[PDB]
Amino acid sequence: VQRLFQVKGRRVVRATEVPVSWESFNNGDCFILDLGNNIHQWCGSNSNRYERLKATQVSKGIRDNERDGDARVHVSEEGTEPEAMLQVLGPKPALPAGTED
Amino acid sequence: QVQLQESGGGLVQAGGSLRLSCAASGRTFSSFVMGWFRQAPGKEREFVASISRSGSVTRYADSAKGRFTISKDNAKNTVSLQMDNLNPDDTAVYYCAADLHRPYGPGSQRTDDYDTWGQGTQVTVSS
Ligand SMILES: [Ca+2]
Repeated sequence: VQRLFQVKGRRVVRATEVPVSWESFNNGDCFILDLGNNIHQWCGSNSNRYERLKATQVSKGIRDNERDGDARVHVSEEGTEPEAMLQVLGPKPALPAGTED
Repeated sequence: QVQLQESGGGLVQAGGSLRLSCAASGRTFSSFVMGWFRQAPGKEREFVASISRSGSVTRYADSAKGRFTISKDNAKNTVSLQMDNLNPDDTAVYYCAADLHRPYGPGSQRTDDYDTWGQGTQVTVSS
């Protein structure tokens, strides 16, 4: 039960599902690692305001609507990942940049 | 598979002290929130103290403020609980716990926020 979604954009933001792996990550967007009863909101350092606001909405949906409330949403920042994220993805590499939005 | 193991419980007299420790084993990549719970005979599982990933912000149950001091050692990957001025209402099995999902702040007072636990240690304060 693992999914990853990329949250990329500006004023129109898209949440697209992606491989569960560090390779999918970049330092400029937000990602949502669905871990069942725990949901990880991870935003790159160079994330924009919009992505982080939509990222929060995407998280809400999984908990409220796919996990019927039974889920905690943990917000973290590039370089300060929860031990549980590193357990799943292995140790984080120097992440590549994000593209234009 | 991070594991937890408690040590250092034992017997103590009403007024005495005791120090509990929890060693985290298995592969880890970073620091994490840890906490102490206890369970008395009859009674159910209750919070005692929890600490943030860095050891910087702590929280204490009502029974616990003043007498207990929680600290963390991140290279050792342990957690400690110093228990001063013990009375027999403190007699219980004391459990180590970890919240690997929390990225900042101490742990909460609920057990369901803790995902990793040890098998406990016995603490007996007799009057
Ligand atoms: Ca972006």
